[PDB]
Amino acid sequence: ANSIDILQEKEGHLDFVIIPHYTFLDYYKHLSYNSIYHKSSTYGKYIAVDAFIKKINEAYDKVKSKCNDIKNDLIATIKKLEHPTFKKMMDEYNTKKKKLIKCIKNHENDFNKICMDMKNYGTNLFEQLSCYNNNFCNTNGIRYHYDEYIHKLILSVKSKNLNKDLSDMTNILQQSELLLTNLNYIYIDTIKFIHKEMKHIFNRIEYHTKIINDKTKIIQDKIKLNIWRTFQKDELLKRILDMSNEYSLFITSDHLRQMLYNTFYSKEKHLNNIFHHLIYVL
Amino acid sequence: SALTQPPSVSEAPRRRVTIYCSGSSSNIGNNAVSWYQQLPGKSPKLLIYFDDLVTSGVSDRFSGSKSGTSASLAISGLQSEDEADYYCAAWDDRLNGVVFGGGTKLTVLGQPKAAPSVTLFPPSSEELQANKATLVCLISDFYPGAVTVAWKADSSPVKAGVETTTPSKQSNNKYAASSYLSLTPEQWKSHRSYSCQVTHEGSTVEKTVAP
Amino acid sequence: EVQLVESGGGLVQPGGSLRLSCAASGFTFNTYWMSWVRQAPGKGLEWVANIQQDGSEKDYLNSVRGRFTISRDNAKKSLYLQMNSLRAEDTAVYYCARDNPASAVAFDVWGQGAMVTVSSASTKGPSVFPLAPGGTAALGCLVKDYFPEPVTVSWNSGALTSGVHTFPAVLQSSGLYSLSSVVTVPSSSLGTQTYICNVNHKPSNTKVDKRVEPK
Repeated sequence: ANSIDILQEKEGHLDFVIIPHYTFLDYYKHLSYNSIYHKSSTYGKYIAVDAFIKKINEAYDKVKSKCNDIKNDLIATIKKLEHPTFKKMMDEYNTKKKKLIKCIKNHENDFNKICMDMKNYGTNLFEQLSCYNNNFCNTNGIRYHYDEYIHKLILSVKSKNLNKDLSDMTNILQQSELLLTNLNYIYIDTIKFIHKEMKHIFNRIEYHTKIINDKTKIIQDKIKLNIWRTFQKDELLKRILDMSNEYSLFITSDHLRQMLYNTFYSKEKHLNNIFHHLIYVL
Repeated sequence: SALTQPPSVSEAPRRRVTIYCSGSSSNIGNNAVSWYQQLPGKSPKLLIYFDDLVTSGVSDRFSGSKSGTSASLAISGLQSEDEADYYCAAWDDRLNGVVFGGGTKLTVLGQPKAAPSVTLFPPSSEELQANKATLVCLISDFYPGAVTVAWKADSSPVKAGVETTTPSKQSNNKYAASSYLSLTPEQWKSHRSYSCQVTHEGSTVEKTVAP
Repeated sequence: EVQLVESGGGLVQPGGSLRLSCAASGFTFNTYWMSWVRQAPGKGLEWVANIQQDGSEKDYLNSVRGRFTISRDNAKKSLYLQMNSLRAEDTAVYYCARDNPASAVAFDVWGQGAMVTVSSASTKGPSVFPLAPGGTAALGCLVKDYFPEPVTVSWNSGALTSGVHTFPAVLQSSGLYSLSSVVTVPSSSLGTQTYICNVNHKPSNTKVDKRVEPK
């Protein structure tokens, strides 16, 4: 329950991410692709690699779907709480949230089984990597995989002002708080809850933003040291594993950041609507 | 069996073959289907998994598909080397176990007729020295996997003491069988010639032994 | 490279116990689910059991629950099947298998198989007799009246290792088996190598090497 993030990107929808599994699955995807791009004759294996990863993802999602009944119960409680007795309504929110997390933990073994399959497949591909001479293995796999799978994400990140998104959220949180205090009720207890929700979401966004910024710089510097050059086989495998670690850590926070950003602004509409209702209707 | 497969399917070379695997919503409908090839006398090997993934190293002429409660295996550009038994399997939620299909034997057509290679042995120095006697008729490489075996003792039909095996698929796609005739060492000495007669495709190959 | 080798097969009396072992090599055994699959002679495949990487989850065929125990030892890279209260229907070749992907329940690696026979009949060793001879005269050995299967006859302590024909055994109306193994000697006219037949019936601990033709 410490490494589980909850997202609500759109009204009436809820999902969850077990953070170490996302990172784990993502890591072995980079490792697999690096293993097939090292030789030009194994490029065509990408169809099989894509198809295996797709099967793993569907298998993982099918395990997630087992908690759909508990999940939709929580969703309908959130709708009641966000669309205006509050202690009873909030107590039912915490208990339903607790059932969701217990449902997720009761399927850890199913989740781990699918994760171990991805690891084994990626490692089997990794183990077949060969060189013309082990004293100077090529790094074409590292270069190609970066150019075709990673570079677009680094540029998409660099094209954003993630720090400004945080200041925009902090200002929204501060101004909405100062609004509550200079007010004058079921509408008040509701606004305090969504504000508390948006505040936790914001701290999660801030957590991932810091990661993205660190990893953005780390990746861009490390990739320069690992391409258009050769390495002894032991060193090549080490750098591939290191790149795949950086990539997966970057991709997890980037992924979660976007989903959390959407959740924050999905909640803000409720906040704004309940404020406009407390003023113009009442 | 929970999964239903045709007992046999057949097709000429260069063509495409389909083998269905009929199941239910508790097995195929909800779980991943695997497919296996078992060559005569060999351990099985995995062809297809996750319904339609081709295991690494397996030829691309093998493909998988599944829809609803039925799965299927396709073999294109058929080769006589593809002659084997094919099994489907999948997890079953109601049984909490793997259900296997009953298997399907694949027969590739247009295989040229092949006459049996027959070898007949008389009772050994030992066995005779050990108060015993048996005739060994070894039959191999007959493509049409059917043979009739007759035994003769100085041209008289032998109706007792004969045990013949069912024909068996060799690695080379042809068949093998063996026929045995048991006798007392006095019986082997009492006759001049013993004959093993193997009939295949209306033609008869004969082998004879003498004490 | 990747290999699975079974041991521990043989003849057991009904209601008796037998333990199969599987030595794995060429891969990280500790990171995979492992399995047992069986095939009765002339019959189809029937799954027996699965076991998780650390042994915390075990799955069994309905008909063997309570009687069979699948276990593993990752340090020894070994898989086990403790078979208790054996029944005649348990008679089959038992294959050790790797379950990968385990989410797909796929047996991606198979062993050579271990023969297990559940019978009230007793083990009988065979009387191995040599077989006397297009310019390629042939000959071999005769493995007479044994029980149960299998019987292995190689020509490694001899020669023509690849070009032999070991015929499937006949099941006589006595319940005993008999097989013959012949090799098509390429140089056969008053000219040959030191060919020897290596017949060993393991359930009867018979190991007879018969050098049918020293020449």
